[PDB]
Amino acid sequence: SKADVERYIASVQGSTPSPRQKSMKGFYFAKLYYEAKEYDLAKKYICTYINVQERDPKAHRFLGLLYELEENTDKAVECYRRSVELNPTQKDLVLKIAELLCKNDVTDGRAKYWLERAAKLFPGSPAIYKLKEQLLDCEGEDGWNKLFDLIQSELYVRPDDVHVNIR
Amino acid sequence: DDPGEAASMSMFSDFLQSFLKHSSSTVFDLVEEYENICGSQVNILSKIVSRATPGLQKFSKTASMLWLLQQEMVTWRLLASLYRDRIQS
Amino acid sequence: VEFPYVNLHNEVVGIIESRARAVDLMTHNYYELLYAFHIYRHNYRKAGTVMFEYGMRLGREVRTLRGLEKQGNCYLAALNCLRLIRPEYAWIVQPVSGAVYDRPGASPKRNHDGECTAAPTNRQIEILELEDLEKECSLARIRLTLAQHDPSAVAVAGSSSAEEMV
Amino acid sequence: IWKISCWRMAEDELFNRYERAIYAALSGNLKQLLPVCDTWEDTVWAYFRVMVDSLVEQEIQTSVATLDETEELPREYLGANWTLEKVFEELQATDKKRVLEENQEHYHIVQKFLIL
Amino acid sequence: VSVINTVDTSHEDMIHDAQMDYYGTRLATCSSDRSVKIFDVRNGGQILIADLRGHEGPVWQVAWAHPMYGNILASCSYDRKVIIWREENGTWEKSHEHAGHDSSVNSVCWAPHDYGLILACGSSDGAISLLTYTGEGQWEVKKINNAHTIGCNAVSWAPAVVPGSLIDHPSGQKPNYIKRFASGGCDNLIKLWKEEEDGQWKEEQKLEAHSDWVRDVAWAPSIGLPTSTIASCSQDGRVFIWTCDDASSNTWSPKLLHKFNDVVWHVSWSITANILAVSGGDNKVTLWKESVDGQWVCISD
Amino acid sequence: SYAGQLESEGLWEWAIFVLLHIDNSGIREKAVRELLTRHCQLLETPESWAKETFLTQKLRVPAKWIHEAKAVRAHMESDKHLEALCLFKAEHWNRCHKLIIRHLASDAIINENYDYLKGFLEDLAPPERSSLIQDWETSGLVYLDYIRVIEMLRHIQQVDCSGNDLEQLHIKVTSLCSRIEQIQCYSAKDRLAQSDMAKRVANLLRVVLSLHHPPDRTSDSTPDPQRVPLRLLAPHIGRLPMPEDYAMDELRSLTQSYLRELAVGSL
Repeated sequence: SKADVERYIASVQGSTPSPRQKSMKGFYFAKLYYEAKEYDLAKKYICTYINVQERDPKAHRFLGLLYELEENTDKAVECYRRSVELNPTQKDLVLKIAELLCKNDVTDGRAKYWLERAAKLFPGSPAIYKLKEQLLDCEGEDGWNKLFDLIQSELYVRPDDVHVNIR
Repeated sequence: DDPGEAASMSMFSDFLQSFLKHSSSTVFDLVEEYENICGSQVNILSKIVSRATPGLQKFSKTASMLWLLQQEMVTWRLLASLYRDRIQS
Repeated sequence: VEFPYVNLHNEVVGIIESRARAVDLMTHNYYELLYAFHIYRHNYRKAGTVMFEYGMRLGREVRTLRGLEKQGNCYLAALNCLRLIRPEYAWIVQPVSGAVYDRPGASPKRNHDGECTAAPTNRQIEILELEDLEKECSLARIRLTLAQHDPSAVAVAGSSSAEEMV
Repeated sequence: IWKISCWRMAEDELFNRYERAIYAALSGNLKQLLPVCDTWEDTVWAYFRVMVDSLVEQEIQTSVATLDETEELPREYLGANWTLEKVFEELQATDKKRVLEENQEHYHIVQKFLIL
Repeated sequence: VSVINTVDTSHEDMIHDAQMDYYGTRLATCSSDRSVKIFDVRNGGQILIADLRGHEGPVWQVAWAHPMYGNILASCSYDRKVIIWREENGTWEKSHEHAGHDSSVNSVCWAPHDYGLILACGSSDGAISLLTYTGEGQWEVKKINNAHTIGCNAVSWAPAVVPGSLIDHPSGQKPNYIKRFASGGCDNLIKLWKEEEDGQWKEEQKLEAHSDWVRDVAWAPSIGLPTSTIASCSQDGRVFIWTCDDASSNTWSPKLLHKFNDVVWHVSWSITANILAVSGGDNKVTLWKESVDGQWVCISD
Repeated sequence: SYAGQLESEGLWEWAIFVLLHIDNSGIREKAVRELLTRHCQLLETPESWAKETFLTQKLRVPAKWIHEAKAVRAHMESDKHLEALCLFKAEHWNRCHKLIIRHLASDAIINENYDYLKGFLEDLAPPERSSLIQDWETSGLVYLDYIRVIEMLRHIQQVDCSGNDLEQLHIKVTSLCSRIEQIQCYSAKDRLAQSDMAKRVANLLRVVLSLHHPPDRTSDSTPDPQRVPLRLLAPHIGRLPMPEDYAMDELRSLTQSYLRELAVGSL
């Protein structure tokens, strides 16, 4: 519970002298508050680690997941974006940035740009098909032409189970 | 004419008699016996190459057959570990 | 000195450095004002770079006894402003001793057709580490030790090399 | 602190290449280990031995909350991304011509694909 | 024969050696005046590069390293020293000094570059030293004590491709470079030497045909030739050629080339191995050629 | 003997033609490489070029060994541009890259000679080549992304470019701050190049953000770089390797926009 995490973090900050060493434990303090659903105490302990380890892609990704669990779309995206800047191997996180942008604004040139970046890391992916479809339905008559060529060219990579043949 | 090229000619029937001893429920025992067959022939070929006078051109195939079956032996060893882990997991 | 340059530290240094590089070294103490300015701001590496340019200019323009005495004591001020720095950063940076500071207000050089013939100024750069200020301090002191024995050598020594000096 | 000391024993040119490699193979210093690995098998081993040691350090430094420790293990080794495919591209970027010729023979090719 | 140029070396005293660099662009000479002198000699011009002083006795041989390691020279002296010298940025300084000998060091010779940067040195105590560059200025030394009785006079390396010694190697392994060298001495012996699998050095073969002190010995470069060949000279005025016709037999045969009226001091192979130069004690050089009959003919009388 | 007769009167390319009739491969390779290692000049003269084209285009001599020889010659004649080049005429990019990053990059940045440094870096950048270059992403790519960020602003300062391209510019600047952070600076110059690259990037970030925060359509004024939210500047400027007087006027520019965030928060 909260009070067990608080009792552990009190004795573990007692067994720490200097402020920067307390900040260096902040990542683990933040995980324990998240495992109690204390999301602001998690945010508050990960930010007090990040302000002492500015470059850890895991801490930025954990702050992004805490903003996703506070429905704060572009703050989840900014912390995920910063985690991709600090470790570009995260193809999954390039896709998760497209996933949270197309769920915020369909007109956003960043949504379309991060989908571009996700497709160029995962071709032949039905999750990337539907993230294109959700933009192209909103591009109107100019959308419909691109949607026909998409449907043909990605069915040519996977014949679909139902949806794309009906569409 | 090389001795090595004459000495490894059983293994085409020895691997068959080892396959006809096992099943998919003893499919690692099969590869551990394949390492014992290749390691036995590596032992035989080493115990010929270690007895060749240096520079006798004929033993070129004996040395290539030794290294080929030594790399085969350790490739059966590799298979016997990684495909056991991947099935247990 | 004490705090009159909020937003403005980039201008005050450029104003004093351009004024210093235009004027006579024996008429206005601008290099010592700029040294004191950088020292008050704990910018010991800029203070030492300014004092080393001053000692280099003094031997190359000002062939007098007091010009050799300021060369030695300004090289000393530069050297001790490197001894106050970690060996990670304890070095000075200069154009090579033959590259041209074309002095402020000089008309740019031309062809006979009247173009500004700005040749590509390849910045070949002298780097001097802590030993090299011990070396030119030792030689400036010895230019002065010769001047404090032979008053005629003063007309030469201020920009002499080590083997000339031997 | 012992690995930080063993890494420091790997990087002064006054230590023997083999003593630098001994302490490197126990402290993650691939960069001082590859200077002794003079077969294909030694070169695959150098990558895999340090990949395990680096991933072990990443799980330990995520799970074991130490105190008072004021020195780092090098960010070239703590910040190391690893994959199996990557190791078998780095084994084709090497200058060691022997490894580039052995990484074209039939069983060494099978060994790459069975590991993948 | 035709002269290209005539160097005045400014040496005040007897020259003991004169060796060019691998390209024939520079010359090194050494003397009883304790100096080694380096010259540019390009196109029949001549210029002093250095007067290298820093031996304390007469200098008895010089040797250039292979240019794969950069501009490096070795020299050996009466004072028991071997000095290694290097050009960096265009100035020459001492890059090593080895005093580990119990008398005068009479000869020096570099290994083939294929073995690494290794020097061999022969001494008047009877020993030989080997100096291996380990990296970033350091040198391993190995000392073969008592390598000759009475004293060691000359050292010369075997070329890194021993003829025939490749036929059993399947396509894609490295050559196992069997490091060897020859040495002559005041025991009347030539001896062949090899590195074994522990890195220790061993007397592989003896060669016995001179009736007096062996002055010098030189191994032939294995360019085009399928045999292994050595020349050696003596205090009884002989020169012997030695062939080894099968590298698996290790069996050497002595062929008398000539017998002069006085001492022979030095033997020097052409870079194409097809010609031998021979330094006679009447101050002369003679030049010698192998025929298609395998007979040795003079080309300077 | 005939190959030596051909070397002696200077027909060394025909000494190779004779030595190429050696049936023994191990002697044939050594004899040809050893002879090439003497005769290949650093001056790629009409006569050297005629012999090199004869050897490669008639005799099929592998050109690797002509430049192996020119590299052993470039070691003896000390030219480390022709050594690095002739060792790349043997193989790999890395020798040009690790020369550039130590001996050209820092002076070229200090001279604002970006368009020259780019002329090397975009020939090294292609994925056929950069995938073979050690330490590329923390060195050559950092200098090159800095130049291409300056080029894309040099262009947006001249044309009606879109929000999609300013999104790209902000992403390219944000990708660069925590990478100037990571440059292998060796010399007295490299630390200066890195820190005015950082000073330039801190102020590129301001101009890029005031184009993301233009004013409402009631005054036809130019877009203020001091109106930029502190909330988007400080998390990226707090990684830039800048001297303490450069960081002081940056911190004063950040208190200036913070005071505008407070005054336009009391109305």
